[PDB]
Amino acid sequence: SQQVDKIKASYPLFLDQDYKDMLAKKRDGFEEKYPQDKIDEVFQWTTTKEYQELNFQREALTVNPAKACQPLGAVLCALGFEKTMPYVHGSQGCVAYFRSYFNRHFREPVSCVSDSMTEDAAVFGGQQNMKDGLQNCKATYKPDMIAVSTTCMAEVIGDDLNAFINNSKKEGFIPDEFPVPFAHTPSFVGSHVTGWDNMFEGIARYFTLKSMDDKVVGSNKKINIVPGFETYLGNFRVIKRMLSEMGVGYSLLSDPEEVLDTPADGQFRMYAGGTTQEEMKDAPNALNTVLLQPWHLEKTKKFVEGTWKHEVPKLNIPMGLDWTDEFLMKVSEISGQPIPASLTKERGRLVDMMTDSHTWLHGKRFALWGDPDFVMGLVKFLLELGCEPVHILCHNGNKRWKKAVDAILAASPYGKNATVYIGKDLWHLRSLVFTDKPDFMIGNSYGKFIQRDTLHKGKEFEVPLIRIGFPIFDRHHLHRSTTLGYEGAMQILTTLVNSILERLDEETRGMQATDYNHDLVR
Amino acid sequence: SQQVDKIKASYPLFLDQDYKDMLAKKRDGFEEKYPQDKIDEVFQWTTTKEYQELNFQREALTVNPAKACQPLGAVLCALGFEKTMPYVHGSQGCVAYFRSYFNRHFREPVSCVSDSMTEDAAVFGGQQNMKDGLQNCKATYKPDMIAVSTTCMAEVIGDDLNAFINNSKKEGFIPDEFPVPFAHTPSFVGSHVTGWDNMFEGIARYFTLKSMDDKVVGSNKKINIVPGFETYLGNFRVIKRMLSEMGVGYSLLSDPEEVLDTPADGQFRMYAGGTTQEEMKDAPNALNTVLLQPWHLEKTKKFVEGTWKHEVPKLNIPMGLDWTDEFLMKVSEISGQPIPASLTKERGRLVDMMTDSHTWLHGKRFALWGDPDFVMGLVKFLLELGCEPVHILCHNGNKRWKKAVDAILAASPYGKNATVYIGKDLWHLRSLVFTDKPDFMIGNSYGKFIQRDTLHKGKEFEVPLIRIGFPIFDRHHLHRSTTLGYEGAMQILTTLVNSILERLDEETRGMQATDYNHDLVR
Amino acid sequence: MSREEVESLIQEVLEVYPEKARKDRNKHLAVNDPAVTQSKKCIISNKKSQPGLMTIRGCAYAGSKGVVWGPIKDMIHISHGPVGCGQYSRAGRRNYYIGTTGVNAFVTMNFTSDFQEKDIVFGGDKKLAKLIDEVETLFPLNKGISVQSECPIGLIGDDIESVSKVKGAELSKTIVPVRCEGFRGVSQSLGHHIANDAVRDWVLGKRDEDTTFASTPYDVAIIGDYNIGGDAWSSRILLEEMGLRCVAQWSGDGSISEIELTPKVKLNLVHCYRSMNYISRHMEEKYGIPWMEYNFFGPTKTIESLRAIAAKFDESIQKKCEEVIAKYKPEWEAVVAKYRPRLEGKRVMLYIGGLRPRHVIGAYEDLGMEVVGTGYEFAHNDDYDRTMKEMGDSTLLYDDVTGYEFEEFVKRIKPDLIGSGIKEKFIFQKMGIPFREMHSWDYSGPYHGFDGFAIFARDMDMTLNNPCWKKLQAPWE
Amino acid sequence: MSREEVESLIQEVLEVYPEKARKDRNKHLAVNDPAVTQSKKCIISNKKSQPGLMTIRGCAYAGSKGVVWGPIKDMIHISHGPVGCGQYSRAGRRNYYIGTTGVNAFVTMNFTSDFQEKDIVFGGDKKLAKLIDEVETLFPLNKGISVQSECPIGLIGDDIESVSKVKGAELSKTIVPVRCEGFRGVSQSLGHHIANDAVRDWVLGKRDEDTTFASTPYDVAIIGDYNIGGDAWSSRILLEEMGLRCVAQWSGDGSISEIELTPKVKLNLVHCYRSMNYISRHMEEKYGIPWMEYNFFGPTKTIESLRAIAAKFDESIQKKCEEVIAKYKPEWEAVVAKYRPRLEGKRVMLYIGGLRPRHVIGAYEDLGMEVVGTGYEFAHNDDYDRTMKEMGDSTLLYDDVTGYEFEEFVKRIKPDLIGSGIKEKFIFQKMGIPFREMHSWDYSGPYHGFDGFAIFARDMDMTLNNPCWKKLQAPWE
Ligand code: ICS
Ligand code: CLF
Ligand code: CLF
Ligand SMILES: [Fe+3]
Ligand SMILES: [Fe+3]
Repeated sequence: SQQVDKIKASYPLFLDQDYKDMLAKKRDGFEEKYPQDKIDEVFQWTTTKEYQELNFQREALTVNPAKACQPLGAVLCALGFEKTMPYVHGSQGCVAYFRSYFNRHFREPVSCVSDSMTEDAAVFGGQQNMKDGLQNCKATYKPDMIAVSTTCMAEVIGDDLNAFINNSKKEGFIPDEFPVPFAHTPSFVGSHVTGWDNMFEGIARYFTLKSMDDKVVGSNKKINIVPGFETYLGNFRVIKRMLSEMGVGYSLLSDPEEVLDTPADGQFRMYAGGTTQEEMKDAPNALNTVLLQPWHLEKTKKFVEGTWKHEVPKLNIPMGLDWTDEFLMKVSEISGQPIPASLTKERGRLVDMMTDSHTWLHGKRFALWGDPDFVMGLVKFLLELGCEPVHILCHNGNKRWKKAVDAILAASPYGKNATVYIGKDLWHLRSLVFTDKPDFMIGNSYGKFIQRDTLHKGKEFEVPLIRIGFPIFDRHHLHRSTTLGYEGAMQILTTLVNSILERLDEETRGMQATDYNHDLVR
Repeated sequence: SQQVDKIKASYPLFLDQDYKDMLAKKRDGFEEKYPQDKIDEVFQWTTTKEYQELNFQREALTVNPAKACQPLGAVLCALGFEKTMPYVHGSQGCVAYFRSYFNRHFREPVSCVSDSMTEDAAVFGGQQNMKDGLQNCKATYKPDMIAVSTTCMAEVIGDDLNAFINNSKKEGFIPDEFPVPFAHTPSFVGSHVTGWDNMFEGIARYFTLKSMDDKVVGSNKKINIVPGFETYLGNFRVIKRMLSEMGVGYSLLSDPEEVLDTPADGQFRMYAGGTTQEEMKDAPNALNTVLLQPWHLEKTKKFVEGTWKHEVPKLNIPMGLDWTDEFLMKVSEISGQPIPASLTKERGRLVDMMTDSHTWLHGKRFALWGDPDFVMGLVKFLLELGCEPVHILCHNGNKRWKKAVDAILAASPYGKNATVYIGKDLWHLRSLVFTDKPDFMIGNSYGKFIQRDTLHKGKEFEVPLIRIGFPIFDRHHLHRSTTLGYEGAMQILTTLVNSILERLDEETRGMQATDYNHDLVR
Repeated sequence: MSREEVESLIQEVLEVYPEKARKDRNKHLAVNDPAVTQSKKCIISNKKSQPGLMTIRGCAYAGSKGVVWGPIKDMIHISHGPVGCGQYSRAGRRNYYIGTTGVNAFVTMNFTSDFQEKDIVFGGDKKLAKLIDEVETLFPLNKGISVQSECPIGLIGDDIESVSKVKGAELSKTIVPVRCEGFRGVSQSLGHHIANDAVRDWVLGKRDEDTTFASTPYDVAIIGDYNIGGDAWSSRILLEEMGLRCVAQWSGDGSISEIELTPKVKLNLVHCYRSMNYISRHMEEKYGIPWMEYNFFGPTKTIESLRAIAAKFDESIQKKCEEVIAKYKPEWEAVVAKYRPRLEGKRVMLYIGGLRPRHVIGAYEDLGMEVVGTGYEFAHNDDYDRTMKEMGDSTLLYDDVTGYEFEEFVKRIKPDLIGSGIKEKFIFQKMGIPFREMHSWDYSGPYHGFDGFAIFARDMDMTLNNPCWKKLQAPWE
Repeated sequence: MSREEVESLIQEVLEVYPEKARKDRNKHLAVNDPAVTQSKKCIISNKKSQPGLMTIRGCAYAGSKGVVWGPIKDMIHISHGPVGCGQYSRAGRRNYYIGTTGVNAFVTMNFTSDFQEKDIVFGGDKKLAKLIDEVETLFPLNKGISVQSECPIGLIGDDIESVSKVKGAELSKTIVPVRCEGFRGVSQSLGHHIANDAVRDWVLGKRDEDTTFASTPYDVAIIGDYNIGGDAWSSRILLEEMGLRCVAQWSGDGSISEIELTPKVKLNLVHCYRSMNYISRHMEEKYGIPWMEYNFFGPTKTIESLRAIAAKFDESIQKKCEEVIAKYKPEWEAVVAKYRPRLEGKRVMLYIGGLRPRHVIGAYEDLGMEVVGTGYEFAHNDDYDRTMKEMGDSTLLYDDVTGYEFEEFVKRIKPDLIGSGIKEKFIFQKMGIPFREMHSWDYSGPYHGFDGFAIFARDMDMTLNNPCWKKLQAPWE
C-alpha cells in the first residue's frame, strides 16, 4: 500500500509488515535456505585468520578484482584528442560495457564505436568489418581521426590491424590522407592503464615515426606532458594552471577534460577540445617530455627516448608535498623559468593546513588500493602527514613497483607496519581488514561492500570507506576533484581530516553514554 | 589503566568498567540525580507540540542564540584593510573572546587590541586609556592605521570617540596625519553584521567625506565592491576571479583574504594584503558601487548614495543561478564589458550538474539558519534545485527582510510549506525540527547538539546537520570553501547531494535487513 | 500524426549513410499502422548491426550472465575468461535479493578466472578445475556454480562441459556450463536463448523423480520477472493477495530450489516473453504446464492481468481478485488525481531492449501521456507484432537505432520526455529534454503493480516538470 | 642560561615601548633564582594591563561564569545582558560532565537575557523576573539558577540581588546573583573571588542544620578541578582506589547537592589554589575542615601527592596508597621507557593562566624535558613564590606578557616546544615551532594521573617529532 502524500520507494516500502510477512513465507516455503545460526557461524569463520590463510592460498580464482581490461584505457586515451573517434576492432558488447562504465563514472556522454564482429569473423577474420566500419564511422559521425583498438576476440583470432587499415585505404573505403592510428590492446595482458599506454604509443608512432629528419630537440621551446590514465579533471586543470603561472610553454598530450565536461546549454557536442594533430606532429621539437605516471607509461617512455631523443626525467607522480616540489624544480630546470611567488605561497598554505590538522592526522591506520602511480603518491602523502599505512593493495602492480614502494616505506618510521600486496583482489583486502583492522580504507566504490561486511561483525569493527580513485559510482561530481599538486594535496588532507572528525562525532553522539566527548570545538 | 601500545584518550577510556563503576557510585551517592524514568518522560515532553507552544510563547528568555555582537563584525571589517590594527575601546575580555572566536573559525592568527578600561573609567571615562592605548599600539605594533570600535561598556558610559581621538592628536600622543577612523558599535543594537556595516561606514566617511570637491563619478573607470561580513575566503577569491575574466576594473573594499590565509614558511606576518588607503580615497571616482550583501549594509548604502552620488544597483546576493546571472549582467551593463565565453561555459556546467543530481535533490526538506543575505541566497538556490524549505530561521532578521523572503517563497511551488522565523533562537528550531521533521538542517556548528537530541528520540527521527555558515568549529579548513557565484553553487550542490547519498548509504547498510537497496550505482 | 512528414524525416536521416548501410537501415525504421498485425511486411529485426554506427546492443554474455543467471542468489557465477567482462557487469543491474552476501548470497560479487596470456596459449581447463576447488573451499554454503563463457573460451577451444561434468560428479554439486561467448548471435537475445537451454539441460530436471513437495491447485510460477528494484516483490504480494501460492520466481530474488520446484506448479505467469519464452514452451511440452503472459505496468494493465489470471482458477480466486481490485482502487485513483493534471498531453519517445518498449505504454496512457516513438535494441518480429496494436497510428518504430538516428529523430520530433538507457541519458539531458532511465528506473522504483504505479507517477512528474529544464539558455545569450 | 644574556634580551625587547609602558612592563619580567623565596622583590603581578598592548587576559565574567559556575551541570546559568558574552563562551571550555543536556544538565547551553536598547534605557529587572518564570516553565528539572553579570548591569542601576531574593522565595528555588561584570578587576582572578563569595553567601550554608547525611572518617572533597577533558575523573578513581570516599568535586562534573554536602567532609584536596583558595579558607574558618594542595601532573608528583594525602589518614589508607603506587608503577615506567628517548633534552616555554604554568613542570621533567621560560596571565605573588622554587636557575619569568614580548622572547630563546592558548597557537605554528594548547589539551587528554600521563607523553611526542615541522622551507629558497 502507498500513501499519496508520502510515497515510499523500495527502501523503506519493503519494510512494511505485509512485505515482511510475504518475504518470510517465501523463504520458509521455497528457498530451502540454510538456518540462520549456520549462516552466522560461516560469516564469523570468514572473519578469522584461518580463513585468511585459505584466502591467500588462492591460485586460480579471483574474487572482486580491482582492475579492468586494456581497451577501456585505450578508449580513454583516444578521447583526449581533438575530434577523434575511439574505434574498437572486435565485438560490440565490449563497447557497450566501456561506454556504460565511463558514463556512470563521469556522468557524461562517452562516444565509441565497434565493428561488431561475429562468428563469421571468428572463422574468416574481420577485414570486411574493418573496411565497412571505418567508412560508416567517417561518413556518419565525421571525425577528424579514428583511433583503433582491439577486443580479446580480435587478439585471439590474430587480426592484423596494419594490413586491414592499409587495405581499407587502398580500396577507397576511406581516404589515404585520413589519420588512422592503431594499437593492439589484449585484455589478457596487464590492465586498462596498459591499454592507455599502448594507445598513446601507437598514436605517437603514427604521427612522428616517419618524419624525424627535420626535428630538432628544443626548437619549439615547450615541454610535453603525458598524463596517462586519468579520471580526475581537476588533475588536468591543475597541471595546466601550474604550468601557466610559471610562464612555461607546454604541450599537454591526450587532453580529455573538455570533452568530459561539456556544458548543458541546449546542444550536444560530440567533440570538444583535445590535443590537435599539429601538436602531436610538433612534439619531437620540444625541450623534453615529462611523464606524470611513469609506472604505466613504460612503452611510451621507450618510444620517446628512442625516437624523439628526449632525456625523460626520472620523476615520481607530483602528489603530496615533496614530489610536487621535485616536479616543479625539474620543470624549472628544463624550461629555465624560476618558480614564482604564487606557487611558494600555495605550498606554504598547504604546510599551514598540515600543521593545523597534524594532531588529528597522527597515527591513523589506512588500507588503500588503486592504480600503481596513484597508490604510491597517496602512500607518500600519508607518510608525510604522519599517517601509518598498513594494507597497501595494487591488483595491477608488479615486482619492481613493489620494490620501489618498499623503498619509500623504509625511509619513514610511519611505514614500519606496512605490507604491499600485488596480484591480490578485494576479497584478500576484506580478509586483511577483518584480521588487522585499520581505521579507514581509501579506494573506489567497490569498497563499500567491504564496509558493509565490517558493520555486520559489529559497530566497533566497522572500517569506513574514503572514496578516492576510479571508479566512483555512488557519489556525484567527485570526478571534478583534484588529486595532483598542492591543490590536490589540500583536497586530500581536508577529506581525510574531516572523515576522521565525522567518525569521531558519530561515535560520541549517544546522550549520557558517549556525549561527554561531543566537543563543539575540534 | 592504560596499555602503552594502544593508549586511549577520554573517549573511549572512560568506557572502561572501573570508570563506569566509579561514575555510577558517584551519581548514586552524591549527585541526588532525578530518576531515569523522570528524565525520559521530561525529554519526551520536550519533543512534543505542547512544549513547542510553550517554547514559542517566550518573551524574555533567549536559549542558544544564532548571532553575535557588533564589535566582532567591526573587527572583521577592520582586518580587511592594509596594515590596519583593529582597536576596541572598552574592556579587554571582549577582545579576548573575539580573538578566540575568530581563531577557532579560521585557524589563523587574529590581531586586535583593547585599551583595557576598568572600574576607574566607569566614572571618569576612557580618555586617558584611549591616549595611552593609541600611543602604545602605534609604537609597538607599527600599523599604518588604527580603526576604533567600542564595547558595550563604553557605549553605556557614553564615551565620545571623536573628541577622545581629537584630544589624542592635539596632545601629541599620535601624529595628526595618522589615520584613525572610528565607529560606535553598541552590542545591544543589531548583531555582528551591523557592526561590520558601522565600521565600514565610519572608515569610508573618514577617508572621503571632506574631499568630495575634486571627485567625479566614473573617472577611474572602476566598480567598487563591498562584501560585508564574510567568513568564506573562496567568496572573495571567486568575486575577484569573475571580475578578472570579464576584464572589468574593480576596487574591492575591505579585503581580509590575504591576512586570513598567510602561508606557514617560518615567519609570522601580522599584516598581509588588504585594501589600501589610496583605494579608499579614490572610491568616489568609481563608476558605481555594488553591495554584495545589501541586507546588512543599509547605512553604507545611505552614505554611498548620499555623498559619493553613486546609483547603487538593487542587486541580491549573487548566490545561485538566477542571482549570479543578474549580478553578471548588471556588472556588464555598468562596466560596458560583455560576459565572456568562460563564464557562460561555467554556468552551463553548473546547469549540467543540476540536471545530473535533480532526481536525488527533488522534494527534500531542509531547516536552515544563518545571516539574512546568506539565508535568502541559500533559500533561492534550494528552490532552484526543486528542494522544499520548511523551517527558515534568522535570529538577526527584520520584518522587511521577512517580507522579501516571503515574496521569494511565493514565486515557487516548492516554497508552499515554508515558514520564516525572525527573532527566534535554536531552541525554537529544535522544537520545530522535532514537531515537523525535515530531512536535513543547514547551519553552523551549534546545530550539532540539535542533531544529538534527535538521535536521542530515535534513529528514525534523526535530522543530520550540514555545515554551511559561520562559525564552523568542529571541522577543519571549511572556511576555504566557496559560496558565491557558479563555483559556490557547484560546491553547495555537491555537498547537498552527497550528504543525501551518505545518509541513504547509512540507512541501507544493514545486512539481510536493508541492504537490498545498497546499490553500487546511484 | 502526419505519416508523410515522418517518412520524409526517415529519408532525410537516411541520406547521410553509405549505400549498403543506407539500404540496411532503411528496413529497420517504420511508421506504425495499428491495423497491421504482420510486422515482417513492415519492419525487420534480429539482424547484425552495421559496423561503426554506435549501436546500443550488448552481447550474448550480457544476456546470459548479466540478465538470466546473475540474479540467482544462492549460486556462484564464474565469468570464465579475462577480467573485463565480470568487472563491467558487476552490480550494474539492480536485481534485488534478500541474503547475506558472501555467505549464502553472491549476486553483487564478481567471480572470474582472470585469464592471462599463458591461459590463452595453453588453455584453462585445469585452471577451471582449480578454481572450482577453491570456490568449494572458500564458499561452503554455495548451492551451485555456473560457468559463463566469454569470447576467448569459444575462440581457443576449451571443453568446459567435460570439466563441469567431472567436477560435479566429484563434489556432488550442480555445475552448469554456459557457452555464452559474446561473438555468438547479434545481441543479448541469443544470450537469453543459451541461458534458457542451459537451465533446461542442467537444472530443470533434477527433481523429476522427486514427489515429496506438496502441491496445491493454486500453485503458480512467476517467470521472466527479475525484481528490478524490487519489481517482482511488488508483483508477488498481489498474487498472494489473490489467494495464489507463488512457488518459483525466475529469476529475481531467485534460488535454485525454486527453479527445481517450478515443474510442480499449475500455471506459469510470464512477464518477459522475450527472455523466457523458450523455457516456458519447453515446460509446456514436457510437463504440460500452461503459461500466460501478463502486464503489471499501470493500474489498467494490472487489473486486466489480475482478472485474466483469476479466470484460470475457480470462483474463490475470482472473488479474491475482485476484493484486491476494490482494495487498491482508491490508492491509484488518488495517484491519478494528483499527477495526471501535471502530465496530461505530454509526448514520450522510448527505446529499451526487448519487453518494456511496449509494456510501459499503458502506464503512460493512464497518466494522460502519449507515446509518439518507440523501438527495440534486440526484439524479434513477434515482439513487433505485439507492439503494433499497442502504439498509436502513424507513430515511429525503430529497431537497433543508431546514435545519430536517435539524435536526429529526437531533434525533429521534439518530445517532452525520453526514456532510454544510461548511454543516451546525458546526450539527451544536454539538449534540454527530460530523460528517465527505463532499465534501472533511475535508481528508483519499483514500478510494477499498484505500489509501483505511485512511484512511477512521482518520478515522471519530478523529472518532466523540474525547474532545471528552464535554465539551459543564459539570459544574455 | 647565561643570566646576563637574558637581562640583555629583556632590555632589548623593552626598548620599543614608550616610557610609561617601558617602566611598567620592566617590573613584570624577571630572571629566576631558585634561592629567592619572596617573589615581590623581583616580579610584580596582579596589576592592570597596559592599554593596547594585546594582552591575553580575560575578564571577571570569564572567571566567574566561564570557569567556576559554568561547570555545574544541574544549574542553569543566565548570562544576564547583551548576547555576545554568552555566545563567545558557550562550550569553549572542555569541562566534562555526565547528563542529558537540556533535561537535567545544561552546561553546553547558552542562556541569556539578550539585552536590547530598551533594556539599557529602562532597566531589566522585570525582564529578569519574566526570564526566571520562563526558565521554570521550560526546564522543570533544573535544580537552581545563577545570574552572571555582564558589563551594562554594573554600569546601569540594576539590582539583581532583590530580584533573586523575591523569585527564590516565590518559587522556593536557589537563585544566585553573581556581580561578575567584566570591568571589575583586571583579569579572571577577581571573577574567581566573586564566584567564590557568591558560593559562600548563597549555596554553601543550605545544609548547615541538616544532619541526615552519613559521614565517614575517609570523606574528602576535591576542590579546584574542573574535569578538563575528564581530568577530575582520572583523579577521583585514584582517590577511590586509595580507599577514600569523594563526596564532592568543585566544580568538574559538579552538582549543587555535592557543593551543599562539602561542609561534611574531613579534608579538602585543593588542586587549583588560585581559583578556590577563598572558599577553602572560608571552610577552614567556619567548619574547621583542613585543606591541602596536591599535584597529579606526572607520576612523580602524583606519587608524592598520594603519599602526602595518605599521611592525613590511618594506616590502612597508607597501605592502600602503597598498593595503588605498586599497581600503577609498571604502566608509567613503560610510558617513560617508550617516550623519554624521543623527548630527552628538549626545551619548553610555557604561558598559561593561574595554576598550570608551575603544575605541569614535573610531568615535563619526568620525560627528560627542560622548562626554560614560564609565565602567568593573572596569578598573584604567592603563585610566583611557588614558581620560583619550582623552576630552574636563570629561567625566564613573565607576568601578563604582551604578544610582541612573547614573540621576541620566543624568537631569541628558540624553544623546541611552546605551551600556551589558542591566541598564540597559530602565530607560533607559522614560525615553525611546535605548539600544544595547554588550556584545552588540544582537544585531547585527560592528562591528570597515571592514565593521563600516557596521553600527555603521546601528545608531546606526536607534536614535537611531527614531520610537518621539517617542511616549512621550500627547497628552492
Ligand atoms: S581555574 Fe583557571 S587559564 Fe585554575 S581561569 Fe583558566 S581550568 Fe588555566 S591555568 Mo584556562 S587558574 Fe583552571 C585555569 Fe588555571 S580556564 Fe583553566 S586552563 S587551573
Ligand atoms: S563481447 Fe561480451 S563483453 Fe565483450 S569480451 Fe566478449 S563476452 Fe566480453 Fe571483457 S575482457 Fe574486455 S570487455 Fe571485451 S575486450 Fe576482452
Ligand atoms: S569584558 Fe567580559 S566579555 Fe567583555 S562585554 Fe564585559 S563581561 Fe562581556 Fe559580550 S556583549 Fe560584546 S563581548 Fe563585550 S561588547 Fe558588549
Ligand atoms: Fe554530466
Ligand atoms: Fe591556519
